Amino acid sequence: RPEIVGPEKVQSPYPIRFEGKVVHGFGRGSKELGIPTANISEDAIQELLRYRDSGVYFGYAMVQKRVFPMVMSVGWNPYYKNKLRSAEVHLIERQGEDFYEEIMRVIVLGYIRPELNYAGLDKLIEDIHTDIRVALNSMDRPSYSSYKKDPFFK
Ligand SMILES: Nc1ncnc2c1ncn2[C@@H]1O[C@H](COP(=O)(O)OP(=O)(O)O)[C@@H](O)[C@H]1O
Repeated sequence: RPEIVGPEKVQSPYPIRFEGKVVHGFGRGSKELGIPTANISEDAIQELLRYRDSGVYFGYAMVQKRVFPMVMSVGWNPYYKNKLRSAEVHLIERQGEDFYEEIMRVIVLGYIRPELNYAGLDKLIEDIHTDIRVALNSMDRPSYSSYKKDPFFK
């Protein structure tokens, strides 16, 4: 796996901008597993991500008026046969209280990788850490970092 992904400059279809409310998941205490992920309300991503690749994306996101680099996993709801998109976001290097029922604004800037067949907790944790390291490296580039001041965040 490379330590950086995507073109030097943001390229279509990015940036993809959207907002959704942070709601609970199913019970996977990610927060305690040291890798807290915020589930986005399903109503906000159904049509928008329906034809986008499942996997891990990166970009910026804002909640409680603060902006953070982030990674986002996009998959399908396993509880229903009717294809239902799901998206969960992890704000990178954030310190603060929880933000359930809060509106998060997201700006997707690039794709990291497709979803891997679940191979256990340890592996999942490793992949997330690598994803974070790659996200930060990828947004170190000017064309990307400038979106941290995008009007959508104003
Ligand atoms: N950096 C962060 N990124 C994403 N969510 C965070 C972050 N820090 C705190 N949280 C909180 O962690 C929650 C998810 O963890 P958790 O409370 O254990 O619920 P779950 O069991 O569904 O994972 C989010 O809904 C959010 O309010």
